[PDB]
Amino acid sequence: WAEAVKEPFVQVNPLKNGSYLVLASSTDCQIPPYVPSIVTVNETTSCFGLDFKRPLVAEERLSFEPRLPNLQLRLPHLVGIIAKIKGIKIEVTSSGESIKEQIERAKAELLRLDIHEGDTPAWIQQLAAATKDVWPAAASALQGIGNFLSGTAQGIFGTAFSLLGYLKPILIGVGVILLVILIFKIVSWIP
Amino acid sequence: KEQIERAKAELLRLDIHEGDTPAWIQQLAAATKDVWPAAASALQGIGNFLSGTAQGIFGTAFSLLGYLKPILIGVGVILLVILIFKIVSWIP
Amino acid sequence: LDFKRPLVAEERLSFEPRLPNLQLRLPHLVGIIAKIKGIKIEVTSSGESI
Amino acid sequence: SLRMQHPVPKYVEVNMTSIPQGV
Amino acid sequence: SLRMQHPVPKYVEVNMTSIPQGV
Amino acid sequence: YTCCATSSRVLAWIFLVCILLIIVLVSCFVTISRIQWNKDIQVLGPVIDWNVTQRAVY
Ligand SMILES: *[C@@H]1O[C@H](CO)[C@@H](O[C@@H]2O[C@H](CO)[C@@H](O[C@@H]3O[C@H](CO[C@H]4O[C@H](CO[C@H]5O[C@H](CO)[C@@H](O)[C@H](O)[C@@H]5O)[C@@H](O)[C@H](O[C@H]5O[C@H](CO)[C@@H](O)[C@H](O)[C@@H]5O[C@H]5O[C@H](CO)[C@@H](O)[C@H](O)[C@@H]5O)[C@@H]4O)[C@@H](O)[C@H](O[C@H]4O[C@H](CO)[C@@H](O)[C@H](O)[C@@H]4O)[C@@H]3O)[C@H](O)[C@H]2NC(C)=O)[C@H](O)[C@H]1NC(C)=O
Ligand SMILES: *[C@@H]1O[C@H](CO)[C@@H](O[C@@H]2O[C@H](CO)[C@@H](O[C@@H]3O[C@H](CO[C@H]4O[C@H](CO[C@H]5O[C@H](CO)[C@@H](O)[C@H](O)[C@@H]5O)[C@@H](O)[C@H](O[C@H]5O[C@H](CO)[C@@H](O)[C@H](O)[C@@H]5O[C@H]5O[C@H](CO)[C@@H](O)[C@H](O)[C@@H]5O)[C@@H]4O)[C@@H](O)[C@H](O[C@H]4O[C@H](CO)[C@@H](O)[C@H](O)[C@@H]4O)[C@@H]3O)[C@H](O)[C@H]2NC(C)=O)[C@H](O)[C@H]1NC(C)=O
Ligand SMILES: *[C@@H]1O[C@H](CO)[C@@H](O[C@@H]2O[C@H](CO)[C@@H](O[C@@H]3O[C@H](CO[C@H]4O[C@H](CO[C@H]5O[C@H](CO)[C@@H](O)[C@H](O)[C@@H]5O)[C@@H](O)[C@H](O[C@H]5O[C@H](CO)[C@@H](O)[C@H](O)[C@@H]5O[C@H]5O[C@H](CO)[C@@H](O)[C@H](O)[C@@H]5O)[C@@H]4O)[C@@H](O)[C@H](O[C@H]4O[C@H](CO)[C@@H](O)[C@H](O)[C@@H]4O)[C@@H]3O)[C@H](O)[C@H]2NC(C)=O)[C@H](O)[C@H]1NC(C)=O
Ligand SMILES: *[C@@H]1O[C@H](CO)[C@@H](O[C@@H]2O[C@H](CO)[C@@H](O[C@@H]3O[C@H](CO[C@H]4O[C@H](CO)[C@@H](O)[C@H](O[C@H]5O[C@H](CO)[C@@H](O)[C@H](O)[C@@H]5O)[C@@H]4O)[C@@H](O)[C@H](O[C@H]4O[C@H](CO)[C@@H](O)[C@H](O)[C@@H]4O)[C@@H]3O)[C@H](O)[C@H]2NC(C)=O)[C@H](O)[C@H]1NC(C)=O
Ligand SMILES: *[C@@H]1O[C@H](CO)[C@@H](O[C@@H]2O[C@H](CO)[C@@H](O[C@@H]3O[C@H](CO[C@H]4O[C@H](CO)[C@@H](O)[C@H](O[C@H]5O[C@H](CO)[C@@H](O)[C@H](O)[C@@H]5O)[C@@H]4O)[C@@H](O)[C@H](O[C@H]4O[C@H](CO)[C@@H](O)[C@H](O)[C@@H]4O)[C@@H]3O)[C@H](O)[C@H]2NC(C)=O)[C@H](O)[C@H]1NC(C)=O
Ligand SMILES: *[C@@H]1O[C@H](CO)[C@@H](O[C@@H]2O[C@H](CO)[C@@H](O[C@@H]3O[C@H](CO[C@H]4O[C@H](CO)[C@@H](O)[C@H](O)[C@@H]4O)[C@@H](O)[C@H](O)[C@@H]3O)[C@H](O)[C@H]2NC(C)=O)[C@H](O)[C@H]1NC(C)=O
Ligand SMILES: CCCCCCCCCCCCCCCCCCCC(=O)O[C@H](COC(=O)CCCCCCCCCCCCCC)COP(=O)(O)OCCN
Ligand SMILES: CCCCCCCCCCCCCCCCCCCC(=O)O[C@H](COC(=O)CCCCCCCCCCCCCC)COP(=O)(O)OCCN
Ligand SMILES: *[C@@H]1O[C@H](CO)[C@@H](O[C@@H]2O[C@H](CO)[C@@H](O)[C@H](O)[C@H]2NC(C)=O)[C@H](O)[C@H]1NC(C)=O
Ligand SMILES: *[C@@H]1O[C@H](CO)[C@@H](O[C@@H]2O[C@H](CO)[C@@H](O)[C@H](O)[C@H]2NC(C)=O)[C@H](O)[C@H]1NC(C)=O
Repeated sequence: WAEAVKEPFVQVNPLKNGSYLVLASSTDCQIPPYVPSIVTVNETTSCFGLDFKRPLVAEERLSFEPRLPNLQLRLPHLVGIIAKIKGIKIEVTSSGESIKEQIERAKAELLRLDIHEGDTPAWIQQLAAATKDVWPAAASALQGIGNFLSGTAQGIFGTAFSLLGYLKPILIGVGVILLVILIFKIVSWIP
Repeated sequence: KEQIERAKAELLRLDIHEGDTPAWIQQLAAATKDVWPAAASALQGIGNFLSGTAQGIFGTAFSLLGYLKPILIGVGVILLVILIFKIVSWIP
Repeated sequence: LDFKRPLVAEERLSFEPRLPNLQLRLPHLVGIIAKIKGIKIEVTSSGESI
Repeated sequence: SLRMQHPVPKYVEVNMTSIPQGV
Repeated sequence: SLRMQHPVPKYVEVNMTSIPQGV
Repeated sequence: YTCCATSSRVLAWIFLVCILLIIVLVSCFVTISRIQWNKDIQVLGPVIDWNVTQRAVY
């Protein structure tokens, strides 16, 4: 299962034996982001705006803690866009799924998020964020052509293109009327 | 009437696309099978032709010619504008 | 259904909470957004910009 | 007169371990 | 396993005065 | 007069070429942006394995 969340994300659970369980979108006290971890400190300090205390020395007894098997997991490239356009917690793969089945799963859905006359700049900015890891040269270009339609002047070019997009059916109609005149006017020159 | 007018707009907008025509055509068949079995068997055939025959080269070819549509029109328009002038510049 | 007149009560010291008031601006087409999801969906925050 | 505050080094040890499968 | 060393702030006060003419 | 007649002709040609280029620039942008989106969808995605040691930053 995948689910979209708000940035910045911070979760710190104090454990009973005196360690702390941390999952956080940003670094603090040398703890890496995005991967969770069990954290212990030798001297009281403030991390993620709260106090992580040094635990009381304990006596060792025979353990019964479980040790689960490790597991690599491959996710779809655009998992973030799939989770965002559902607005609920959604199933994205299985532990033991093939590359082919995994891909043919949100492909039709994703293809039909096509370019529109009404949010071309907002679309072009998604395409860049999607392309950045694949082709960084193209991303930087797309991002540029994004900010040109949005920012340059008062966004007048964005406006102009948006409007010329919505007019398409009228233009064809006129274009057709011109041909029907031109053909007649031409045929009415030949002897 | 009420039951039908409930997912109709939603369902209509699952339209054909340049990027999964074979995968779409296979859905249409499964949808048509109980209604018109003769048509289903046909659609299923034209499905496997774009996917299987050769290395799917025809699927590829059609997918590509689909995405090129805007370029082709643009060129087509430039040809007319030449042809008209070249024709008008023959008449005495 | 029947809305009955209540029995007279004796007044005692209250501990009822009094929450702050709050204006809330919704999107113009909130009804169409809620309809095409077919589930309970998040539409804004208390303190969001236009 | 000129009062100043010079920084002087220090450190706190921080151990971290993994949680297979996130369980 | 991953052992790390986090820096933690501190300071030492340092007063300074002048020597007119360098005498 | 001849200059004004010539100017009108030259203006119309540059005005025609101006449009026929804009038609070609927009048409090429729509083709390339839509293909790249298709390729973005089918790329291999990230891998996660819950290893902390791997993500250490010094
Ligand atoms: C509060 O509570 C929490 C718990 O909730 C405390 O956190 C826990 O603290 C424990 C310490 O008491 C930690 O245990 C220690 O884990 C160390 C790391 O283990 C992993 O790496 C091992 C080595 O891997 C490398 O080297 C080998 C070759 O040697 C290579 O093959 C590898 O590729 C690596 O290069 C590895 O052996 C371990 O593998 C075992 O666990 C994983 C799952 O985690 C399994 O997939 C494996 O199959 C394997 O488990 C099986 O096999 C082993 C034997 O091989 C059995 O023991 C198991 O029962 C099972 O059958 C890991 O990948 C260990 O190095 C460390 O070892 C010490 O102890 C042993 C004796 O037990 C000695 O021989 C060693 O010399 C060493 O002293 C120890 O086990 C817990 O990980 C940690 N738990 C969590 C969830 O984080 C926390 O401390 C508490 N806080 C306070 C304040 O009290
Ligand atoms: C069954 O149970 C239910 C409860 O579950 C019963 O319903 C409850 O019945 C109560 C009566 O016992 C009602 O209380 C009454 O509310 C009246 C209206 O209060 C609002 O308006 C006030 C006036 O607003 C105008 O005028 C002022 C200037 O005077 C202007 O500033 C305004 O702009 C308006 O023009 C206003 O003072 C109130 O404001 C307070 O509450 C709101 C939230 O509701 C807060 O946002 C405010 O900050 C403020 O709360 C704080 O400040 C006040 C003091 O200013 C403190 O008292 C608070 O603790 C808090 O710190 C409202 O906007 C009141 O007019 C009415 O006042 C009577 O009592 C006071 C003494 O307490 C006298 O001085 C008055 O003269 C007057 O007699 C009273 O408080 C509950 O509203 C009602 N609850 C609900 C949820 O509906 C029900 O009756 C029961 N049924 C049966 C059968 O038993
Ligand atoms: C080890 O030993 C060494 C010595 O070997 C120790 O170092 C010595 O430590 C002393 C502290 O005990 C220091 O004395 C302190 O100096 C301070 C700075 O003095 C200068 O600035 C003064 C203010 O200047 C500004 O403001 C005025 C207006 O108020 C403006 O006019 C200016 O433009 C500035 O904006 C200023 O008054 C001083 O002027 C005096 O000295 C200079 C030469 O250095 C002369 O040119 C001046 O004429 C003038 O001297 C005459 O006039 C004054 C009165 O005005 C008389 O006192 C003199 O005897 C003489 O006639 C400097 O330019 C002071 O602020 C500080 O004042 C404290 O004490 C007085 C009382 O004495 C209080 O009233 C104050 O409120 C304040 O508490 C003090 O005098 C020594 O400088 C320093 N010596 C050296 C060489 O560095 C060291 O600490 C020891 N270490 C250990 C571990 O023990
Ligand atoms: C669960 O585990 C499975 C199995 O590991 C994971 O799926 C596999 O992912 C790996 C890594 O991404 C893929 O590796 C690539 O393999 C191709 C060659 O594939 C061909 O030959 C295989 C021979 O065994 C065969 O299995 C393949 O068959 C599948 O694909 C065909 C065609 O779509 C399909 O019809 C079949 O039904 C199968 O689905 C196929 O014939 C190879 O070209 C790749 O090379 C790249 O990487 C290497 C190493 O970095 C590099 O050296 C090269 O230069 C190149 O960059 C790569 O090795 C593998 O294809 C996947 N296998 C399957 C069956 O899908 C899966 O991801 C895991 N799931 C989860 C959820 O984690
Ligand atoms: C939470 O609270 C906020 C703050 O009140 C609500 O957002 C505001 O809503 C009001 C009412 O709908 C908006 O009022 C209008 O303001 C414009 C002028 O806006 C410009 O100047 C502002 C100066 O302070 C500035 O804040 C604005 O900046 C925002 O917008 C720009 C451009 O998009 C953006 O880049 C910025 O990042 C900001 O987001 C902006 O520069 C004014 O023209 C309007 O006038 C109309 O109404 C009046 C009164 O009826 C009338 O007299 C006029 O004739 C005209 O009809 C109007 O006053 C305000 O813009 C909103 N502010 C922001 C920051 O969005 C929000 O709705 C509340 N949320 C919820 C969930 O309830
Ligand atoms: C973070 O992980 C560290 C491991 O990298 C932890 O360090 C270990 O902590 C134990 C606490 O019991 C130390 O044990 C002490 O050892 C000294 C003497 O040291 C010698 O003997 C020990 C075995 O007893 C041996 O491991 C050493 O190599 C030495 O030969 C005793 O005086 C104490 O009483 C106690 O037994 C380990 O020595 C120490 N290991 C290492 C490699 O440093 C550290 O505690 C963890 N920190 C936090 C914040 O949890
Ligand atoms: C006041 C300012 C000055 C005026 C400037 C304008 C002057 C014009 C002169 C006259 C010529 C008119 C030309 C007509 C253009 C009409 C535009 C058509 C847009 C259109 O229909 O496209 C749709 C939406 O895309 C869009 O609408 C996106 C359009 C492209 C946006 C990007 C523009 C920047 C190009 C950068 C070029 C460099 C890149 C590298 C080559 C999608 O197409 P579809 O409808 O077929 O449906 C396909 C499936 N959805
Ligand atoms: C190397 C191999 C050899 C090369 C072969 C090709 C040679 C071609 C020679 C030059 C001629 C070029 C012809 C241009 C074709 C362009 C294709 C346009 C496709 C297109 O835009 O259609 C869109 C997607 O459908 C599609 O893209 C689906 C297209 C149709 C797929 C089915 C093909 C099999 C037909 C079977 C015939 C027998 C059936 C019974 C009659 C949808 O259309 P829209 O964009 O208007 O939007 C409508 C609302 N979404
Ligand atoms: C916690 O661990 C730190 C490791 O940074 C200890 O720091 C050492 O402290 C001694 C003084 O006893 C210094 O001589 C060393 O140079 C420090 N080691 C470093 C910076 O690597 C610290 O003593 C420990 N604190 C407690 C309370 O045990
Ligand atoms: C020397 O002066 C420094 C000034 O940097 C003192 O540092 C302060 O120490 C306290 C702890 O008592 C901290 O709470 C403060 O934040 C520090 N102040 C800073 C960094 O400005 C230091 O305590 C002094 N040392 C001695 C031995 O007196």
